[PDB]
Amino acid sequence: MNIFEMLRIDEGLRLKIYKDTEGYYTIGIGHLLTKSPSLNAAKSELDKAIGRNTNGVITKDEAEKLFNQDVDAAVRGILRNAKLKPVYDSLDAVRRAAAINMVFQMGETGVAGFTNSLRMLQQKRWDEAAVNLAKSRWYNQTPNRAKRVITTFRTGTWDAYK
Ligand SMILES: [Cl-]
Ligand SMILES: [Cl-]
Repeated sequence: MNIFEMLRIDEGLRLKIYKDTEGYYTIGIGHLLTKSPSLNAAKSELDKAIGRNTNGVITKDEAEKLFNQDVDAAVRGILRNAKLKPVYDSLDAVRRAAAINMVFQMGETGVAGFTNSLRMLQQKRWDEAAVNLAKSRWYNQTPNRAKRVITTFRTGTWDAYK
């Protein structure tokens, strides 16, 4: 198991524009296109992202390409963030994948606001962090996925994904 397979399981793969859990225009493996209500604004962003006139549909390769870029950007966002980096550096390889997952889903700002959980992870207080992480809108909105990520932080294994 690795970050890619992990996210592929949490996000699915869709080759036609769709709405995400929050109602936003998305395509591929969790690639947010726009928060605007316009399918056209979404269509425009899509073409801009792929480099061609797609009519709202992409191929699997295109999807994977977006995915590769998004994982990369996620990692780099963590590494550039003064609040995230230190926590991330302190973690083991499995837990790091859980961190990437959160950022991929909620953005670096989003994560950055979990100050208390962050401190707990950094101190390696696993059960405590797990409990604190659950007290969040994130958990309440996407509980099954949240549970998976949280278990990963708690145990340090890929058991939730097996
Ligand atoms: Cl893009
Ligand atoms: Cl869920």
